[PDB]
Amino acid sequence: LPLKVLMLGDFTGQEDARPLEQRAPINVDKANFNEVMAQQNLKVTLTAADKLSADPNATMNVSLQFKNLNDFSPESVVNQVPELKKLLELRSALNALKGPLGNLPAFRKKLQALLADEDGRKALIKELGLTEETK
Amino acid sequence: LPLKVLMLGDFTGQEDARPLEQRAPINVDKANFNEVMAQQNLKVTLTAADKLSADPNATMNVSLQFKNLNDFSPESVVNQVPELKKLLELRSALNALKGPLGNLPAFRKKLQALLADEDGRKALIKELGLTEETK
Amino acid sequence: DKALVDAMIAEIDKRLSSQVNEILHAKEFQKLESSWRSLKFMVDRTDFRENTRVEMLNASKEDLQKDFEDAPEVTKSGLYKLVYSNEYGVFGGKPYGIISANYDFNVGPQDMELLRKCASVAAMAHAPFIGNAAPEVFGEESFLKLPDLKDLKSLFEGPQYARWHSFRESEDARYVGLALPRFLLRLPYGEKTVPVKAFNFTEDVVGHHERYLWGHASVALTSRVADSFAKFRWSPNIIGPQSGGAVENLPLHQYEAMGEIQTKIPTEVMLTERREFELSEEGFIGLVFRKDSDNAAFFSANSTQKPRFFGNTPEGKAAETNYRLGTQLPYMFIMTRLAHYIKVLQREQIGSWKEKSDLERELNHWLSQYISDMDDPAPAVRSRRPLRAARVVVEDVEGQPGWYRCSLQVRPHF
Amino acid sequence: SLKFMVDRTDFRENTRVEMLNASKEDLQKDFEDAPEVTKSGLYKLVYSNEYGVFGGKPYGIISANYDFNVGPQDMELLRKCASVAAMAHAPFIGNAAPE
Amino acid sequence: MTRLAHYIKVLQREQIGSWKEKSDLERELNHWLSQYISDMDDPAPAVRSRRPLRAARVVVEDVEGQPGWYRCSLQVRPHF
Amino acid sequence: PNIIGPQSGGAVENLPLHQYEAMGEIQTKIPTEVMLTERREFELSEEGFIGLVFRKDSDNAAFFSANSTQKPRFFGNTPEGKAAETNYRLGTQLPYMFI
Repeated sequence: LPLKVLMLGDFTGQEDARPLEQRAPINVDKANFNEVMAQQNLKVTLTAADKLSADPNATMNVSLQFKNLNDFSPESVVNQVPELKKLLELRSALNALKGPLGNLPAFRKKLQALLADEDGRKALIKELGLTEETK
Repeated sequence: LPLKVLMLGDFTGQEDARPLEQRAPINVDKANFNEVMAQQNLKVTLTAADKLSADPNATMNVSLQFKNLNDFSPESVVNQVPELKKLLELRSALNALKGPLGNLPAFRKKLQALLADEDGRKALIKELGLTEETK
Repeated sequence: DKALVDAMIAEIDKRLSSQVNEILHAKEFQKLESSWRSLKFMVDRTDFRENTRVEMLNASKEDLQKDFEDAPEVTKSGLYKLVYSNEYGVFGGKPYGIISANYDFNVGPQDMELLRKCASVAAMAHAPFIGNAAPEVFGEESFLKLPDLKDLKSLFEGPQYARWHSFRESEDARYVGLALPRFLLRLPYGEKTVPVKAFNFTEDVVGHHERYLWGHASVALTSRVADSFAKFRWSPNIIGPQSGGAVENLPLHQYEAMGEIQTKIPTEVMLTERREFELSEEGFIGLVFRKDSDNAAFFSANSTQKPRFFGNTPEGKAAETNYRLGTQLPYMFIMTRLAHYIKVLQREQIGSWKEKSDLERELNHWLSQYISDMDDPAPAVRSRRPLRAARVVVEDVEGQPGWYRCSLQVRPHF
Repeated sequence: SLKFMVDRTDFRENTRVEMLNASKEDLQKDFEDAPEVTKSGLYKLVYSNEYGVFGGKPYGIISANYDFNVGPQDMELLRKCASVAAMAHAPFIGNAAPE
Repeated sequence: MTRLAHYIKVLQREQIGSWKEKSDLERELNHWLSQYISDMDDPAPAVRSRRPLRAARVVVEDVEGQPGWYRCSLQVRPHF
Repeated sequence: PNIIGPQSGGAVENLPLHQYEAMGEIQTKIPTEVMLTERREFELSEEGFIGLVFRKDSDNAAFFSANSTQKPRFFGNTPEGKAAETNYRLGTQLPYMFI
């Protein structure tokens, strides 16, 4: 007789309307754990304080999606939150410019591309443009 | 002594003129159930709301026939109702055209064939022709 | 360009499915379909190699009433002709085990009278009549309103149920058995769960659960009887999740709820233990749904007959015990099998040189064949031998040589 | 935490693990909705589909990723879990909250 | 205790139907329980791990009143 | 039974070829009158014909199927009805008729 354990818990961000025994259990092992995550489909709709400005009434709502544990890393978190992903693209642009990897015309074009995102706030856009060296 | 059960019920769409003491019972088993259906001969003459147009006074009368349980599937239902079977043929024609399986002359000929059915309504014919791409 | 043609296919399939829903949700179509499909669901769950047989008799309730009222007496009705006369009362024939009627019953006088006739026939042939009850019997639009009923026992006190109340007191009520909620027979059509050929049909069940293909639970009960007989040649093991009253493999249907996704209960409602107990007190056979499974169970199979109360003395309590035993179908079935065997086997003995004591000895030796009077019992092995004790007494019909009066009393396992 | 558990076991040694998504509130909802524990869904998938099934296999133990307080709801949930664990011969393991 | 209960359920299900008298139950159950018993002189420390029991006693009676099933009592003394 | 495939044994190899001038180029007379496409061969098979298809620019042809003239019968789409359909089609196929 094998040793079978039943892990019961809130593995999702919301309850299912499915009758408790209507829903089925999932067999998990080292050769398919990530696949189990992807098939389970993880999603988090949540609001945190918006610390990209200086307004206590500013809040940021995010909708993160998870298929594997590495989707919990800050790189994925930034990839899934445009208010931060645009700032990471701006970071790459500034490092490329400061390292002399690209010329000023390319820098300007890419900057316009980054700031064009309609989901960004004008305040955030101004804070990003304030980081560009005058030259 | 075997265990014999008598299933009494309205297995047909209408009552029989034969008296109850005259009508006979039918022995049923796994090796002849479908044959029992075919020999019993199922028929349904019924009217449902005609939702192929936008007229509340439009009604559709159908005469379905059953010889086996699979005659209850929507494929058979469509096969036995020309107002829907013509629409399924039109579906096949449009999918064939959109997948490039046939040329425009063949498409036109088959379309004429489908719409020629005298039992169809002109409104239905117009709704079907409205689905043909202009080209 | 092809994207527009695909949009055309989407709209075309949308309209076509709009009409197909009208066909598949038509009450007449669903009547025929559910009749045949429930029939097959019963037949394919039996085992014809175990001496199990099933016959089909096309008859509507209205015509049953027509025949029973047209005939001057039940012994001359056609149904009685083909149930008793051509079977139990025919030398060389065979008796009908049970009668399954695919009907829903209300409190209406016509339905009550039909139940009376069926009880009479079932009593004469020693075969129970099993059917279903309609939701309006409880004064509700549909079984989905059962949890709102505060007190069925008080509900049944209204004058609307006078005839049913008397029916429960008739001594023929022991041969009547009615089931409660229906049960799903088909999962709604869907491109993934239940696809069809060619046409991309996605069945759209609206707010009205009547769009679902409900089926009469009487067939499920019949499957229970069939399994018990296939294993043991007797029909007592049909009232437990482990005893053999469990219905396994019910259809499921997950669909979106208020942002979650929930499963349509295979029965209209999820009956709680207290509600099931109330229905059992009201003489109903409620198929309860195993909270989230595809499994249901019949906790008990009480007949329509209401038990009688006696004075609280030793003899009075004994009388109560016997009467309730009579009120239970799980023992009524043993009695019925015994009656069939007695008729058949005694017919073959007619003409032999039998004195009264000869009847006593032979009948004792025969009854012992189904008796398990041991020490500690193969649980569910007294299934094949349902009796624990039995007593037989034989007297003479005075003034009629060759005729005898026989009394057979049995104590079966509890 | 789930992976930290799984990757420290050895599935070649006849060790098995199943995941059941359920919140404590819904556990209470099912246990209170059912008329008896023998008809609860959890009991269905723990005892009925396993220990009480010919040809099946019994659940070794149940690990609940929950924190418990002295609250009456938590106490009642613990009572139901004790009943099920006793019926199936399998312990129920969880954690306690600081409060 | 729990592992023992699982093994008992499973293995007894397979024996249902066999010609078993009470003493037959006693003998077979004793021989089976011995499989997990380590009753020697000084145990391979953490080897009575695989054999957690030191002693065990089994008694089988008949439930009277209809015949073929029994009442079994199993008591175990495991290593401390 | 092995006579209905390019690898199963329904392939006809070593067909005659004949290169001759076309519109200024040079093309080969197809060993069969026409170069049957998969859809046309399928239609002929539905019509109970045994079409020997030419392998595009081969000296090789193939018999993809050997259906008899008999047309298959349709039954109700139940378990038993589909079983009946399967048996009947088996009868309609020469590769099993030979057995």
